[PDB]
Amino acid sequence: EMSYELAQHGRSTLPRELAVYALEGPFFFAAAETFERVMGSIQETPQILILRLKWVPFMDITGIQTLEEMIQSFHKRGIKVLISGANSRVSQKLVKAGIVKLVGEQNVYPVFEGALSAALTEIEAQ
Amino acid sequence: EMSYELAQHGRSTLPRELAVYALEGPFFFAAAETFERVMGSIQETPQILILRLKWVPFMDITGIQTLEEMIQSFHKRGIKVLISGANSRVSQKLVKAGIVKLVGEQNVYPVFEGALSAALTEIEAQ
Amino acid sequence: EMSYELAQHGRSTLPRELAVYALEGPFFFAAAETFERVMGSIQETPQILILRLKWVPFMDITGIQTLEEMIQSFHKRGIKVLISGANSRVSQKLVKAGIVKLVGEQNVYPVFEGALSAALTEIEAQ
Amino acid sequence: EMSYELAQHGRSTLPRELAVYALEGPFFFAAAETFERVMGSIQETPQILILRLKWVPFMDITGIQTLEEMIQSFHKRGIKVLISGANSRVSQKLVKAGIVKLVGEQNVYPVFEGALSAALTEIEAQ
Amino acid sequence: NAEMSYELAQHGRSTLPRELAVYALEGPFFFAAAETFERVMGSIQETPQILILRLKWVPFMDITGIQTLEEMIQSFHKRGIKVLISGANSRVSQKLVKAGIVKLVGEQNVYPVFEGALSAALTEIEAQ
Amino acid sequence: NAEMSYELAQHGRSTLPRELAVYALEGPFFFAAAETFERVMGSIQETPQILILRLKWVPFMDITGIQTLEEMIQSFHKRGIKVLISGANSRVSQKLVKAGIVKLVGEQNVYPVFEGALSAALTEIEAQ
Amino acid sequence: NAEMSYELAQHGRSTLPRELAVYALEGPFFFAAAETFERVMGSIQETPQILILRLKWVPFMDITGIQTLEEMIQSFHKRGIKVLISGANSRVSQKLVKAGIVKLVGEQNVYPVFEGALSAALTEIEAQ
Amino acid sequence: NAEMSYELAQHGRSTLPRELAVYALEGPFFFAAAETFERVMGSIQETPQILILRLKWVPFMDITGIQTLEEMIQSFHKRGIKVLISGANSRVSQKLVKAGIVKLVGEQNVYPVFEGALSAALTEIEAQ
Repeated sequence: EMSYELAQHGRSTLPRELAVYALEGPFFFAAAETFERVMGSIQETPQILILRLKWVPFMDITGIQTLEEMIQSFHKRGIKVLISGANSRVSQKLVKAGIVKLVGEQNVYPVFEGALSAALTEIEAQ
Repeated sequence: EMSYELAQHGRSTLPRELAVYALEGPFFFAAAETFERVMGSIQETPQILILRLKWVPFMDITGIQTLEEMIQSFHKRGIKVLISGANSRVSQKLVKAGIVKLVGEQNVYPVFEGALSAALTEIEAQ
Repeated sequence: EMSYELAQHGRSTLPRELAVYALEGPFFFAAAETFERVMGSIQETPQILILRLKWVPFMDITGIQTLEEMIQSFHKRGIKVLISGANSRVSQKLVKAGIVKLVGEQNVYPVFEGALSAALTEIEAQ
Repeated sequence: EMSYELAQHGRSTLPRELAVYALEGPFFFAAAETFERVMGSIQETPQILILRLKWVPFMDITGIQTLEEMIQSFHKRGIKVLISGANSRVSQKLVKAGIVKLVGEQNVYPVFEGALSAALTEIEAQ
Repeated sequence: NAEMSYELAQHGRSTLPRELAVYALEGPFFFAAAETFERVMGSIQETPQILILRLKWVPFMDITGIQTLEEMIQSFHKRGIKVLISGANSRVSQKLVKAGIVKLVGEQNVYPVFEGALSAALTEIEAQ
Repeated sequence: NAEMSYELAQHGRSTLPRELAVYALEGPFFFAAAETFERVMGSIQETPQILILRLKWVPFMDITGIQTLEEMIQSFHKRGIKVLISGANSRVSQKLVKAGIVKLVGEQNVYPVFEGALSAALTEIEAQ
Repeated sequence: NAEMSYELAQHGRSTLPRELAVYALEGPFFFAAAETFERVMGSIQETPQILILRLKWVPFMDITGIQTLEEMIQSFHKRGIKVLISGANSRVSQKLVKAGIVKLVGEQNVYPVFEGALSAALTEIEAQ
Repeated sequence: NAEMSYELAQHGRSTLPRELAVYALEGPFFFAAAETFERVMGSIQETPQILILRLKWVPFMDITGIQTLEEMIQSFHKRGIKVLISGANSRVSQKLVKAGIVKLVGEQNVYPVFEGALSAALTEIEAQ
């Protein structure tokens, strides 16, 4: 939960440097497309984006290439991307596809709370 | 509830001058984009729009800049915008981001019924 | 139910001449926009379209002008449009807005089954 | 279930050659449009796509022509398309519309598990 | 229920008549619900002439659900309640036949669709 | 419940006062829920002065639900609890009148909308 | 349940055979449901040869759920019912082992996935 | 529950330890659920050392829910179970104080958020 981790860091709201986005379900294409557009369209971008993968039951090559394109459009704007919540099958697929390599193994988290904690800590050390 | 407040004002339907829109969830981007397009596209615009924020659990800088852009496109068409239902965290974020300043502190309401009552009253005083 | 009325007419499937579309919820804008595009884009169009309004809790001037535009794009392709399921408040708004006049009072039905029955009968008398 | 069939084939994840897409509900137009765009936009395409029709209660001529266009855009990229889960009414409509002819009668499956099994087997025989 | 709304209007009504009751089994594990409704039907002073049992939300039935349903219908029959069944899916439809449920209520009282059952019930009540 | 939130604030409160309780019948087969709440109301040491029964989620009522509701309200009245009804749809509203439920609670205690009932309850409690 | 549909067809059936029953624990607080099903199984005249307990919707288990589940399975075993378990998540799977539930039903009767359990049950019933 | 997953891992566990149980009141009309869980807790041979009652899904409480909750906690205390409360919303939080529930469980045992309660419970169990 966002509430608990924010409070452990003396916060009530998400800091400006941090954004969170959840992949809709297995067919996150429409929603991913729009968010990519928003990210490329807004004046100011966050330092860190957490992509929540909890609601993704599986991924085929269409999801993989979509997510790959999505992360690259974030990186090119200086956004560090963290991944959280992939089930055990999607976790395997992300390694297999080179997505873990793409974000960095140290940026993939089994659970959202781990990613949020690490994001808040990185932001504070600054 | 819309029914109760309409009836307190001797009404069964929303008056032509009043529109209501609810932000989808935390990722209201797609839906906000379409409504912005509709608002800019229709011949006649309402005098007052109430944006319901009840279903928004948090907002990052991407939501903030989206909502900011959205409200500005409404203002430029002469639409007065009211905000309702922000939870206690989103309420803080809206102040922090300058969105409360943008709509006017007197146009932000803890609960939908307060905003609807005040909208119906403003419309009637005319 | 579609099953019961189809069977009363000796049918198992919707006849080619008949289409059915349901307005998403109060903010049917995105979905209405896409269906308008589909209707204008496909080679063959149905003779009769039933628009189901059951899931529409209220309508403001933005919904009204959207729905108005939508119905006009259908009429210009020779599509007869029926409306069904409007609650008692939306029913009033549709009269008020001139939408009942636009489709014809005889084409508005309190309940989906009435509209479907009348559509199947009109199609058969041919 | 995907888990059981994958395991019967000695697998934990969907093979790269196989994609799965589910038609949203009766008004799958928006989502079908986006996926068509994705399929035509990505560098690498799967060998086999399974379209799940379980959540489609009925289809009119608008859905039919949409789905027809969708499948043709897949075929032109060398994608073999399987259909699964059509209820007994939609099953009839698909024959009636020439969609079963279009994908091949041997590529239509009453239930998702049948389609997935047959897809995994075809992929392995290679 | 708009299906109910339409059939009522066809028969000149806006409300369910006193003689008719409608009950839905929800999900395959309707046991707790069946039990309470059986209790109410035995407990209330005034019983309906016809009960419609909607089975649309029952995806399968094993022997436990079958005996539960049998017992439930038996309780209604002993109070003089005529029971109609509607909306069994294709496989539950076959189970109902094989297990003697259709026999118990009568072939003429089993309806593929709720609206057929409600239409037939409203017609029977008017003729009485 | 933001409807509750707004009415409480109008009356200077943030919480429901001790004298007021709210209960919702959920779905047309509220029997099991009715039964347990009847039990609690008989079992607890301290009863509220006013109970609001929200009927918004009740799409129709047959004779079984009516007698269930009658019995439930009778149990509350014998403990001195004043019962308000709110949110009956258009057809349930007519049933309530025809079956003697409105008679049982009083015409002045039936409210088309929850917020009217809650407003009236908060006002009555303040005057006491 | 299409998973059920597919396995039935593989075995030449369209309906669940009389010898097989399926029950799902829904959510971590399955106690009230467990209780009623235990009651039905003790109450019905004819019991199935095999029961599958689906645990897919059970996200965690504490000692209260464990003893509830133990007791439930014990009631089924005394009526001669062979119990299969399917779909425990990764952590509930470890709990089941640690608490003696797997011991109670047998290792060979615990299935990662419902379809494996149903396949195995249909095969065992055919061999009998 | 990923919140549970994360806290367990922080403490080196994958499963809830035997000493800890978690129960959630779902919706404002938790009476039937409260009743059954009270029954189970009295019925099982082995009780947990700590129970967390999650109140996140409870939007308001009237006097009936309060006395129901009081009674429930009293039953747990007499079996030696330490009770923690978590997730009361802002108004339920004030009700709990005003009605003597916080007094009943102890101020130090009431947690704004489930994760704080679970962290504190896992720490207390380790120290024992």
